[PDB]
Amino acid sequence: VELYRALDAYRARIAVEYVLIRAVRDEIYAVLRRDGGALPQRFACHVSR
Amino acid sequence: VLTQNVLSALEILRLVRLDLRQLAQSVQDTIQHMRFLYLL
Repeated sequence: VELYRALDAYRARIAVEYVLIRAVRDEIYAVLRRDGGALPQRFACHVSR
Repeated sequence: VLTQNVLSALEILRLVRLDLRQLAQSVQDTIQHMRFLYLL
């Protein structure tokens, strides 16, 4: 049981960057749902219709 | 000239049976160890 808990703590250790990545991914999808897919321009680039 | 030898070997074969029981317990213990830990 001690090795099991130590393995779980290790799992929580290495997961720290991936949970942040998923936080950003879910944030992108949540903002995209909230806005309705309307993206405003925030970076300069001449665009064509 | 033989029965004494076969019983004097049985005197160690009892320990052999003990070691068989010990090894079987070890094998079951290892299987339980692996099954508990490594199968998420």
